[PDB]
Amino acid sequence: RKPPKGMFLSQEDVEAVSANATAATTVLRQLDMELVSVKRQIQNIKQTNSALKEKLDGGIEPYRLPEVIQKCNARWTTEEQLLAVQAIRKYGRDFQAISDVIGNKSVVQVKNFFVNYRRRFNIDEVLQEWEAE
Amino acid sequence: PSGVEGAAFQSRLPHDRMTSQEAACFPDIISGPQQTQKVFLFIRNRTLQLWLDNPKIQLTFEATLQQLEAPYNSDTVLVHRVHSYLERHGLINFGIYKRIKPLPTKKTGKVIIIGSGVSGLAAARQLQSFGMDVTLLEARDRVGGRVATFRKGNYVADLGAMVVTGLGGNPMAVVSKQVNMELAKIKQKCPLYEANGQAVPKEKDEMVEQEFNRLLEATSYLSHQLDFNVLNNKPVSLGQALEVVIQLQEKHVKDEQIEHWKKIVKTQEELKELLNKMVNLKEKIKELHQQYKEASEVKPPRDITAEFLVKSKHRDLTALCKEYDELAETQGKLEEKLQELEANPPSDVYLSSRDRQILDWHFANLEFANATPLSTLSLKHWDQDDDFEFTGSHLTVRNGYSCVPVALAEGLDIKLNTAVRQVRYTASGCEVIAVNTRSTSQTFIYKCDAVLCTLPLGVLKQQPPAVQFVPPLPEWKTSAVQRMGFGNLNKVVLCFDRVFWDPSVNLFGHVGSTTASRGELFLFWNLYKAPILLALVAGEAAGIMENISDDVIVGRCLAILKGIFGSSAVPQPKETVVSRWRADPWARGSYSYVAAGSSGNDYDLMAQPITPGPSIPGAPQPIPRLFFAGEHTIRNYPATVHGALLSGLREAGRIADQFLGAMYTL
Ligand SMILES: [C]C1=C([C])[C]=C2C(=[C]1)N([C][C]([O])[C]([O])[C]([O])[C]OP([O])(=O)OP([O])(=O)O[C][C]1O[C](N3[C]=NC4=C3N=[C]N=C4[N])[C]([O])[C]1[O])C1=NC(=O)[N]C(=O)C1=N2C(=O)[C][C]C1=[C][C]=C([N]C(=O)[C]2[C][C][C]N2C(=O)O[C]C2=[C][C]=[C][C]=[C]2)[C]=[C]1
Repeated sequence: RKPPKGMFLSQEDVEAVSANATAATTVLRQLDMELVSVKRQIQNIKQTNSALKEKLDGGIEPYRLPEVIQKCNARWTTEEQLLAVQAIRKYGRDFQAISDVIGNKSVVQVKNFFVNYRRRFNIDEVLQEWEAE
Repeated sequence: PSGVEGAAFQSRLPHDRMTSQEAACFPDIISGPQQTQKVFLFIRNRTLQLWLDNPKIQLTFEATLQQLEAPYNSDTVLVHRVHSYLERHGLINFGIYKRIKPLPTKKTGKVIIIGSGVSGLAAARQLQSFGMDVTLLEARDRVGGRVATFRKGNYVADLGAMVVTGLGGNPMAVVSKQVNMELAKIKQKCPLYEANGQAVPKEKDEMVEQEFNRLLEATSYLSHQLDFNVLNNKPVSLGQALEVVIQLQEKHVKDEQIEHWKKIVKTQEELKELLNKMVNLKEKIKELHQQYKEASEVKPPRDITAEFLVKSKHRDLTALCKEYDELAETQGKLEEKLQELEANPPSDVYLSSRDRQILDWHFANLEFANATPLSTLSLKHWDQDDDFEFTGSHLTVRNGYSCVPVALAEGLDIKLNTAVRQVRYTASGCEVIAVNTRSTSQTFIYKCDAVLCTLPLGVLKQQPPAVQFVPPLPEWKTSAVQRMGFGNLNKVVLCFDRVFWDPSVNLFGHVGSTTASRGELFLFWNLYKAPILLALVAGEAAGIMENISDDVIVGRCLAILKGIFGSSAVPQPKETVVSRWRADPWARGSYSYVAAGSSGNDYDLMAQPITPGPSIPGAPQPIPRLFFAGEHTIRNYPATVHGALLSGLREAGRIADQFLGAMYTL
């Protein structure tokens, strides 16, 4: 009912090697060659990838910046508000960034902020401007 | 099995059912009630048993009856009917037994039997046993035909049949009892030595063998499951199928390698894309850093938009740093996964060159067994007779198989050196025309009621005819003759002053360097009391080797063995014999096989006797006159000694039924 284990004999394959005297070798050569093409093609990318690796050398570690720890304080300095608005203008809704930039506000606070001062900072206007880019 | 059922089995019959043959003789019974069937069977079985239990003496109806018990001793005709069936058809009181009722005083009918093979011999005894008048005619100066056993000094070696394939249900079993043939089991262990002369590591050995077996079933699979039995209008040989299967296995290997490396590139490519992304990030990061550096130049205390720059720029830069640290993460995995894939290449090849060659030996072996190139074997039918395999280990005849024919021949009218040339059969009877082998011109004519032909298929196949049929055989007969295959296989015999090989081991192989020469001296046997080494030439080699001096042939022989056992060890052989059966005029080969495009049914056609037309037109249909037996006539036991013998028993019964009438079928 089924080929012995790890013997592969397929209707399709069988017809295929059968079709002419040399068909057998034709198909084996196609693959022999075809495989070689992949092999070579690998080595390109290997080389290509290797070169990219060189460029990337040295990591980014020189360009890292010390982390800053910010206690997520309750109050807004006017400074803090001023940063926020600007943040909005640069950052749309990405409240995470915005909290990140202001550095000591909860992400809630920001949305917290957003509605809260929406009136007097014409945040609509700002937003729309930030939108227009 | 054991007991009566053992006897059925040992007689190649189902213990619990009646055979087609029994049906023909006891049509009353088998259309009858089951109960009676059961009785019949037991009687038959019992009767078998008693013969089997002692086969050195005739088993008579009286004796048979004597030992039966009622209910069964109840019906004496049934017993007698059965006992006679068994007797006529050679199921009992066959071979060499002590006759209790000495021979019928005057004989009835006369039969001429062509060939003193085992087929002939067995029929002849059977017939004579039935009171017919029988003469045998043999071209050769000896009996036994293809049971040819060489004797010289205490050297003994069969050039012919050599092996008894199992005693379970084999007639030769009885004959063994009936004759002292010394039987020797054949220890299975056979070790192979590459052309270098180096043994083959147990590892490879088993690996390859198993592939071989693996490969065979495969063929079977194409044959039945994909019905791959015709290609381009012509039937498929087992050889083609093996090639196809092998190719396919090779294809698969390539196929899988491709897929593996393909998995790599894709992974390697996927990484490439990652790097780019990574390189740019570094680009942006680098630059962003500048900008932060610059903006942070503007020393506080600063207006807010300027404070903003620093902060925002700072955030953006850590963002990207985060983003990139991730990629460096990903990249690590990819690098490592590529690292594993180069670890686990799928298999490099289907078979090493060395690998192919051990495999070839296995194929030579198959070729030895079938006595033909697998190119010629029928894919669909080459093993058709596989079901009727005997049981028990194989054996050889330590004293030379010839003892059997010889034994059989004792008591019989045999004319040696008589070569049949023409067989004429007509309604009134037949005349057979023969010559003396020694001087062709001196001529004999034999007249008889029937001729039994045991000429080898090889001989039958000869063009132009070695034997002429008058009238010619019907096309149905002759086509079967063309279609069936007659193989070839040859032995070389080496006799030595001393054993220089392992006595523990019966046989060992040599592995040929070429596929074309897998046949050549591929296997060696030590079976005899003397120091004799026997070497097969099989496959396509057999045919070819036949055109080569014994000395050369022996050359290669010694070579091979020196290599295997070291050059100082291998003495020149005292006595050497080489065979060449396809050459032999009275054989023209070794044994039949199922050629591609034939089938078992051809075997049946060969056994069908021939009925001459009427002498005067519009006279009624005759009796048949010309009968065939021999190894190539028995579809379930072709190509063997037991097969021939069985065929012979068969035809004797058929003939006796015909010329003596069978008084047991009412
Ligand atoms: C040749 C040969 C050799 C070399 C070897 C062998 C053989 C062969 N075989 C076979 C036998 O031999 C035969 O068959 C017989 O013998 C037959 O006989 P017959 O038929 O009877 O015939 P012949 O003999 O020929 O006779 C005839 C006569 O005739 C005459 N002539 C001719 N012409 C003429 C005449 N006359 C007159 N006139 C004219 N014209 C002649 O002369 C003669 O005489 C074998 N067998 C056996 O059994 N065994 C053996 O062993 C042998 N061999 C071997 O080694 C091989 C074989 C074989 C094969 C196979 C087998 N098996 C089978 O088949 C099978 C089935 C199922 C199962 N199986 C099995 O199992 O097996 C496998 C095997 C293989 C191998 C081994 C082991 C196992 C068996 C066997």
